[PDB]
Amino acid sequence: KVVNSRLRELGEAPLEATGRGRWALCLVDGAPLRATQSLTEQDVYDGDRL
Amino acid sequence: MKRGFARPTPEKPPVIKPENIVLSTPLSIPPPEGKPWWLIVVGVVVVGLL
Repeated sequence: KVVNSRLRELGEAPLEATGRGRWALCLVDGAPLRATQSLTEQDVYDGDRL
Repeated sequence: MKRGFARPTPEKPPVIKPENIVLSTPLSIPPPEGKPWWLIVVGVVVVGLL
């Protein structure tokens, strides 16, 4: 929601897709992060990109 | 959150070598000389004799 809100202020179209599925965070190779574990459990630190 | 980092004792840098150098003294020009009169006197006689 905040990303879509920021995009509209920048004049960019919000995130949208079609078909059955869900929205989630992924790595540069497309691998999705774990939905049930903490970012402290995952290998994420300050300055990372997702 | 950030990854921890402990700095060890610094590794040895590549050693610089100073150098004291004294230059070679230049070469000396030869001394001029006066033509040999008791030779040219001979030559002017020979060509006259010819």
